[PDB]
Amino acid sequence: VFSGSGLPHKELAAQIARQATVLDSSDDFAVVFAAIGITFEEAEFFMEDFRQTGAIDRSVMFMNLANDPAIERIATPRMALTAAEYLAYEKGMHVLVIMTDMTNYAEALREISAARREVPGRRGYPGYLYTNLATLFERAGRIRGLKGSVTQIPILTMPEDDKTHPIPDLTGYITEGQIILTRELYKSGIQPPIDVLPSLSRLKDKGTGAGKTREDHAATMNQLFAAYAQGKQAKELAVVLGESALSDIDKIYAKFAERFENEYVNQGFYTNRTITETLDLGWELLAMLPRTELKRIKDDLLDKYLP
Amino acid sequence: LTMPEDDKTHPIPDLTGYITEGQIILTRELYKSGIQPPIDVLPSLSRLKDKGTGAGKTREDHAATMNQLFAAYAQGKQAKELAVVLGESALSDIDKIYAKFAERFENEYVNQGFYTNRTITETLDLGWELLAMLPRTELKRIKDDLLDKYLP
Amino acid sequence: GGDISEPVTQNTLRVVKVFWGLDSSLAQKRHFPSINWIQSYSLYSTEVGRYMDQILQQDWSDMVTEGMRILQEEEQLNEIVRLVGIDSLSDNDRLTLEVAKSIREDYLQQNAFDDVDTFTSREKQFNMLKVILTFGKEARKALSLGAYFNEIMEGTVAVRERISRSKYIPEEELAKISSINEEIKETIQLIVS
Amino acid sequence: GGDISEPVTQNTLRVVKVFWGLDSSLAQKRHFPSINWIQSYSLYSTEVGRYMDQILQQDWSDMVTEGMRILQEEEQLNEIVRLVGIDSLSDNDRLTLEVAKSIREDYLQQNAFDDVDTFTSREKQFNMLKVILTFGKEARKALSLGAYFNEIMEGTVAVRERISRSKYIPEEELAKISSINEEIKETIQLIVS
Amino acid sequence: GGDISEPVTQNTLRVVKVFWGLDSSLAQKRHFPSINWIQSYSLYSTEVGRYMDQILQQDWSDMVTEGMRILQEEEQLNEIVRLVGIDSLSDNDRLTLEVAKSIREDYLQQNAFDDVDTFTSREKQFNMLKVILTFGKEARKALSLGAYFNEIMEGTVAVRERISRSKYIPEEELAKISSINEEIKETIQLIVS
Amino acid sequence: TYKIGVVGDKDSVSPFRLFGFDVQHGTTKTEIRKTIDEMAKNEYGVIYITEQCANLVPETIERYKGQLTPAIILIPSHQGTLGIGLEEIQNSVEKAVGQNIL
Amino acid sequence: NPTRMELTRLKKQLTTATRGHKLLKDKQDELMRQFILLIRKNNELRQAIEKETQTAMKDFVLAKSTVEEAFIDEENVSISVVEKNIMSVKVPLMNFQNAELDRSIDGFTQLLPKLLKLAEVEKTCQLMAEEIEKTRRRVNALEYMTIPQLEETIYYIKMKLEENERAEVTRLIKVKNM
Repeated sequence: VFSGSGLPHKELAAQIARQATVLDSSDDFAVVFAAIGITFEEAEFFMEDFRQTGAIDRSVMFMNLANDPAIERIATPRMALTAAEYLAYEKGMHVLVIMTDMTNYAEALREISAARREVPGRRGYPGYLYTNLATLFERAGRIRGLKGSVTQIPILTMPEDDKTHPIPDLTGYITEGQIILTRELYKSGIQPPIDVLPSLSRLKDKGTGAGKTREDHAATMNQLFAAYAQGKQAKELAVVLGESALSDIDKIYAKFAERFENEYVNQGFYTNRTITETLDLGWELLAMLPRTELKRIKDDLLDKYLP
Repeated sequence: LTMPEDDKTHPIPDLTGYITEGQIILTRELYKSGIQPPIDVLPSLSRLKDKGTGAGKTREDHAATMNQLFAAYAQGKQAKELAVVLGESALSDIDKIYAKFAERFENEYVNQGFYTNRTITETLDLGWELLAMLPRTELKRIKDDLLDKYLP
Repeated sequence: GGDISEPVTQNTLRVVKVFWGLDSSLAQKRHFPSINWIQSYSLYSTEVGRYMDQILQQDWSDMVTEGMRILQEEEQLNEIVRLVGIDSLSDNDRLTLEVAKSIREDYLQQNAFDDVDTFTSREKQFNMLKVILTFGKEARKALSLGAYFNEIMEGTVAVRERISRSKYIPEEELAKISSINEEIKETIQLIVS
Repeated sequence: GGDISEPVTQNTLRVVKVFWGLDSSLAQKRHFPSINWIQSYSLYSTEVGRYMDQILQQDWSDMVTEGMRILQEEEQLNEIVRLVGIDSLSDNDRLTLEVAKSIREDYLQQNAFDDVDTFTSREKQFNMLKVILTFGKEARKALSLGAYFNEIMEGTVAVRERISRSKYIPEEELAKISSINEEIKETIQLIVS
Repeated sequence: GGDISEPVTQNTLRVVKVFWGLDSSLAQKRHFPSINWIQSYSLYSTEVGRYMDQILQQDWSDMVTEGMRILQEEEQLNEIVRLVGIDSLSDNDRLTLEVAKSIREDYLQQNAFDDVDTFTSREKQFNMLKVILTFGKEARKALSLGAYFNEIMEGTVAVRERISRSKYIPEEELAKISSINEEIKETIQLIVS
Repeated sequence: TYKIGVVGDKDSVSPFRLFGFDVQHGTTKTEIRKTIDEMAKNEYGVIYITEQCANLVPETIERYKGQLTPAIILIPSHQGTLGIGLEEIQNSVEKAVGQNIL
Repeated sequence: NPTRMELTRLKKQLTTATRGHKLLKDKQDELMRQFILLIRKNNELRQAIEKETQTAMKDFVLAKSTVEEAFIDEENVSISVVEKNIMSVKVPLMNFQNAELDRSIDGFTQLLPKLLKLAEVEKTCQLMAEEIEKTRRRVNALEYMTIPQLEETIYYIKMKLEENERAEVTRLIKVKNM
């Protein structure tokens, strides 16, 4: 999750931590939560919420505070992933590892690096930052012949909201997708403030479709994303050349994108939507679009799900 | 001190401003225009000026006219810039005065000469002659207890 | 890379009194000598000014200061025009730019390989600068009498050429420069008709 | 820098929850204490809000949230004013302007050298914020009940000034502040007529 | 950060003759392959151009040059559209945007996960590009005949669209692609009347 | 004090010469071509033209629109306007305001 | 170019461009609001004169109908244009300086004063519209092209500068070790 300072990525973290689940599995799922260089109050937020919702009963928490030694900070995700792989590959569990803040991790590494008189790389960070991050993120995955898996969600704040900064940039070269939070959506009260346009998941196809989710997962996704793009670009046209520069068909995409944000993306940090609920809501938003423009979705799916 | 490359962020002017109580700043822009001494009052600061002013040290209108002159000079430069970006026509009749003010503020008030010694009386009464350009309306940062007494 | 921030230039400027800053932009504009008149300085200007005033029995210091003031005002005008355009400039500021253009092209720029332009005497410098400022001042007064900027330029095509080719006037015929002052005043007031 | 993008400020804001941005601009408008209410924040606001509602038996968190909203809208409305003019805007928005004005002057502004104003207790704070907001939408339904914005103002000249001086009312005679609330409703009721 | 000024990229571009610059903005806009056609280059283009012209016995290098010219002209026009709006563009320049759009959307874009689109033979490549370019030429000569952009555009919805799926036309059934050339020409004709 | 020119039907715009309006004619774009250039280059102040003739050559009204003089003004015929004159006004609004103010 | 001297220079251009963007945008705003009024005036001024002129021409046709018309085969009018200002724009000011047959020719004189007013108002509306678009262009040219250029040309320089400071200090540490 690529966030920024003041952005509710801790709320989103806790929300994922307690809502995350595998369907058709009982007591084989676990969350390993790693907190890196965060304040006392921010740690108490996580710890209390965990045991308040009972999420502690399926979780293992490695909590590292901001006033802790920098070496203990860089050691924390390694402690977490070790316990994570143990539960996964030696006990057969589906483990979800959530780590934050990775920006704090990198800074700790930068502090140690300077302490060892090491040569400063790009923007002051170690030349080995990529590799060091890789030894962490690559600990995720699955092994042939083994029940269980390690799934990682590293959480970081992009300094100056700069995606080209070493920490998000090198993370992006390593991880497969990215979930991006923007201040535009956060200032609009969208919870969570996820911008789906710059966000991506590279492997999504391996976790969607009939038998995993409903059969309309792929089509509606392409459909919603393509439509929300037009709506967003209809809105950015209405602000530049006025509302009279918009055709009638672009009336609709504009209103679509607004409903998409306030109803679909904005769900609240305490609303657990099942995938079937999600997909169902997806069709409802497509319903406000003329059927003749839904060219990503074939007729077989339109005739079955479109209301 | 001489700021290298005329850069205020340079270590020498940067660290000195930390220790000293304010700073007087000379700009090339004023120098090139014949303003001497080329003191730019806007980035200039005296952090202890409030201690050496007022009745019994200077006249009671010191701290008052200082604030007003500082304000009007900033509004004057903004006005002068307006007449270039938008043009002559966009200027209000109050804007043209503020422009004319800053022009006189530079060439008569700041530009005194390196061998002209002004008593603070002459300086303060000069600053009032310049405020006389502005309508009494504009001088809102001074009391009119003070204004009716010294305004030309 | 022309980066004067470097120690050699920096240490040098601490002990020298005259700084002739050369500029790539001028050099690539064939503005020679490529001296940056906004960055350049001379700590001798005041004293030389007194000397010149005495030798010429003219208010020379005023002219140099005015010359530099105009060149500075052009710099302060350009930095706005660069990003808002030419459109909203009042007649007074365009006159300023035209005078500053004359100072640049007719006075500052000087061909070293020319036979006449390679050297300019002290008295030829005074006349050339007098002529340029005279045009500005006399066209300034015209503007104050209801005359338009473009009317002035339209009617001063001939007399402004004499100013442009003033640098190529031989050292024995300097009268062909002093006379320009009369034509400038003569032509300008005829435009007010 | 004078601007807070500095490392020590950024590292500070990393481990602290409260930021009071002192504004040199506000102090020039004689707005004391010169704390910029747009750039300032407190991550304790919500938790303190619960504590307040619990110990005051009041909807204090709602009033603060509303109070801030008025101040937020004022910044967007002031923008629309200098661009179009005060005469050309909605009565509702100009009511918001006068309520924001009230929160700024009658509540936010505070003299440290006045015997009564230098401290405002938790109880007094509630009462002072109440009457300011109470004026707000009492006035608003007048508007929604077919009354005109202007008229409300001369009707409330007496009570607005009584709100303006809530800060100067001693702790013991506190009810003198809450009794303004009833005066407001009755006044507006008579203005609706 | 995508900054190709870095040593490895610059050291590689010193010795290799082909630069496929991948773009992030194209990736977000679902434009695959996300190869920046403006920045990317191939120093084999001239030699391959001759190899193509000889093996195909057609003016292929002329086709590639024109298509690429249209694309760069598009980037120049988009600057202007960003400043003055698309409405101001002449019907010839508006046509250029549509021809380029077709080049981007119907030719440059290619889905690696489509059983037909994942690979495109050399002759199929030729037939596709010829069709797209043919539309531009037939339209541009129609404009000179007094035809408007809006009528030509709105009266070619069927056939421009046919070009859009030509990428999904099986390698065996190539005729279905080259047959569009005649359809375009005759569809344009009925618009000219 | 410079001249006024007229373009439109002779059943329409003929009585304008009773004032001393230079009143000339055309049908296709190519005769309105020159009538307007004839009058524009002759330093005329206003040019009235019927929308039936001006429809032929939208080329023209727009070239000369940003200029002070002449003032090309769309007038009607016996049966009236196509509507060009009102949407030229209407289109001006939607791009300078971004909203219709009518 | 990544010098310290150009950073400080560009930094001030950013402020100048920012303020210039402001002013041009408030100007564009005020231009259209003035345009708002004038274009509404132009609109119903045209709608009126369009009906009056057309009706005048139709009555003439009836008069022309009975004539062959060899009969209608059968004053030095002209306007003085003085240049006004509406805000920034130059604006023209223009003023003029058988029985049922002449009922229709008395039927073409009424149009003249309202026709000239239309020419004056409509042209004004056109000239204002052009000034808006010229201003719009510069607002856009500054907001989309000029300012973002400055904004991370600055950002690039500041990071190049800090890149080299950190490079030089790492050099000097090695030189002290040797």
